[PDB]
Amino acid sequence: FPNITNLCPFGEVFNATRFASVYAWNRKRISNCVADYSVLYNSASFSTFKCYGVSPTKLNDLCFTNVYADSFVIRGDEVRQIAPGQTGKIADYNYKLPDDFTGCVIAWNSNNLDSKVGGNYNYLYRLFRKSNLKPFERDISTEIYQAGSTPCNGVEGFNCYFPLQSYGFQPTNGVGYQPYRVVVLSFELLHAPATVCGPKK
Amino acid sequence: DMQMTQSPSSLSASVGDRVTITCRASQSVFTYLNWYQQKPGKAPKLLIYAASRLQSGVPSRFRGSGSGTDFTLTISSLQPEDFATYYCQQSHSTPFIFGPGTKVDIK
Amino acid sequence: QITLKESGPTLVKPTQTLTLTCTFSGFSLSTIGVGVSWIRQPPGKALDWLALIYWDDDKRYSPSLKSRLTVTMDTSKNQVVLTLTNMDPVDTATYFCAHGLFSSSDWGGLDVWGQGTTVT
Repeated sequence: FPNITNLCPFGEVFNATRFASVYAWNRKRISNCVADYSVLYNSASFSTFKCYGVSPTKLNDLCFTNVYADSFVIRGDEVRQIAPGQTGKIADYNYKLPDDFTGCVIAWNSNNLDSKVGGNYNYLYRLFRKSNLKPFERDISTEIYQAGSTPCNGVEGFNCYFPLQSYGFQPTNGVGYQPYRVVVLSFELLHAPATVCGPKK
Repeated sequence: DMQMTQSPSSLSASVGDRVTITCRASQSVFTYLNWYQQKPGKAPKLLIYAASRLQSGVPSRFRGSGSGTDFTLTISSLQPEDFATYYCQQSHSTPFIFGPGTKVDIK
Repeated sequence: QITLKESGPTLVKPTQTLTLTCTFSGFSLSTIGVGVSWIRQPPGKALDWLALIYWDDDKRYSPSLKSRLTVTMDTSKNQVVLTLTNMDPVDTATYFCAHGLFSSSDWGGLDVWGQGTTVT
């Protein structure tokens, strides 16, 4: 493995102060670093660490061409939608994972940070779209959605609606409606330059 | 909408008496309800953070109770300096409307 | 210094902005959970909750004034200013700015208040 010693900047991904709204989900090209995943996988911090196309035990031996770390805040009952072959308004219109995905979908309950007594509404999701997303498609587009045959002409009306709904996280909403921060660590395996590496000597 | 009312719009009382003040909150406010007292021309003083949660710097004769839609405040035995007007506040639904106030009368 | 605050002018004319200010000490209003809320009171009447600004610049207004009321801040001066845009004499009141705590651990207790200012 390469003559490199700098630890992965997972600190800038997980313990970041501000997370993206899922409709505008953030991405970081994690690269050129030694990524220890055991400190993540073994933590009690996370409420799920399920992985696809790889085993969380094994992957500390692996090396990859890059990690894309994607992150967003979603509802508790929407965490299930962040998985291959799933359906729902998040998977269809906000964040689509490919069938052949390989990676880990990490989530933890973040109600202590992402809710306020008067409700937090800064976290926002696309409720309406014409057609489902392609895998890792991302449209920040604010353009008003038209549901009917009647043209909307940029004014909200009886069959055309502003496409984004605020989640509304009050501290009281319960475990299913509380906010969860999600990180989707995605891998690609093929290429000759191994660029993010395990802690093997 | 949200609305907030208090039952004894004024209550006659005397020193040493038990007294109680009652708040009805239209929607479920859970425990996010506050109690304030005001002496005329002074700013209100917060007494209760949340139902049953007493402030520091407030004597043990003040306590409150309830949850959800109906809430109560109780003073176990009035000192004469406790005579004031009393306001509830809800701290959950985004306009933190106060109640109409309830004044205790020496009468 | 322990948490303390003050408020601005008192002279009013009707078709004018009230242009109040509030200024404070002992809290940053940038620490997570700190908020400051505006409460008015007509003389001998109920309290009337006007508005609240949180940390991270989230703003809330009383719905009946939302079209007619704005609040804004300066993280550097430790100031908040409220500008009700046009006084109708029902708006004559004492105005207060009160501190509180508003994060997930907190309860929205308006725990310390300024002495407030009359508006004529």
